[PDB]
This record gives sequence, C-alpha cells and structure tokens, in this order.
Amino acid sequence: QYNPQPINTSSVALNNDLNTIVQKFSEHYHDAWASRKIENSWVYGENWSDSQKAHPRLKPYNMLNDYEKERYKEPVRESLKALLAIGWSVEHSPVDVVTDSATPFNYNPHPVDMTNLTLSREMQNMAERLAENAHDIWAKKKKEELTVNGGGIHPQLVPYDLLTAAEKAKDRERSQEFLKYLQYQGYKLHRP
Ligand SMILES: [Cl-]
Ligand SMILES: [Cl-]
Ligand code: NA
Ligand code: NA
Repeated sequence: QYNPQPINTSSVALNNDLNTIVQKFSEHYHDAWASRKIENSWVYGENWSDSQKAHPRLKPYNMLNDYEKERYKEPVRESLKALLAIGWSVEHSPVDVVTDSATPFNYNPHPVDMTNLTLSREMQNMAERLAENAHDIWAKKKKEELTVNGGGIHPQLVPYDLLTAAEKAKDRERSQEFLKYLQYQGYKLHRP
C-alpha cells in the first residue's frame, strides 16, 4: 500500500545559527507568499475564505501570531533536520495603489528575489527529496488522525511519486526556495 515513513531525525538538534536561518527564511517566505497572493487578487480578511480570496495571514510578519509564524518555520525546520539526519553538512561559509489596498496594514512585501539564482541539478534532486519528506510527514499524521477517529480515507494519501505536479507544488516550491535562500545567505551544503 502506502506506509509513509519520514526521515529519522534522531539526535539532530539545530544550533543558534541554523535556528536563525530558519527564522530569516520564514520571514522571507511569508513576504514571498504574500506578494504572490496580492498579485493574484487576494486581500486581508478576518476569516479565511477560498471563495472571496480573503486571508487572515495577509499582514506584515510582525503582526502574525506564533501559530501563523510556525506555519512557515515548522516545515523549514524539519527539512533542515532531515538534511542533517541523512548526512549533509550545512557550512555557514513606486507603491502600487491597487496592491496597497490588499490590506489595511500599509503592507507592500518586497522580499529578495531568488528567481535570479539557479540551483544545481543535485540541489533540485534534494529539493524533491525534501518535498517528498514533507508529504510523508503530513501523510503519517493524517493517517494517524483518521485511524484514531475510527477510519477514513483521503485522496492524497498516496506515495509522493503518485501526486500530481499541482499537488506537489506547495512543498516543492518551499524546498527549492529554501535551498536558494541558503545559497543567497552564504551557506554551503556538502553531500555525505
Ligand atoms: Cl519571531
Ligand atoms: Cl490536511
Ligand atoms: Na536513530
Ligand atoms: Na526540485
């Protein structure tokens, strides 16, 4: 069938420097996410609504609660722990009027633009490995939730390689961006 088994991160703990890069990437990615939502006509609203494209998280990062910030930090932190677990080394060495009307918070996100930077084929491969691991993490938790509630199904409870590209996009894009951001910030990743 499908038995999701995320990478075993036993013993791996992030030091202050890697916690800092998780923090900085999460602020960066939030701004990237918000820039993309705003460009696609979303606006801030108190309750999330797919129908009318209103999103409570469309605020400056410093206005987010810890739950909202951890939506960025948790996957990123786990992908970094997974990299280390499998033996990788991480060496630290005008305002548009319509866009500003997206929120009442005078918020015009201007993240650093990573589309300028390229990833090696090897790092693209790694981003797919990290994206698969994020899927397996979600899938293991989802199966647990269904089981404790007496059973059930979910259409995405399938191996990563059976997902469509659109189903993979959220995790693939986060991991590609994270690896570019590591590059941008002067980190070198060394294969086992
Ligand atoms: Cl913070
Ligand atoms: Cl879910
Ligand atoms: Na172990
Ligand atoms: Na990739």
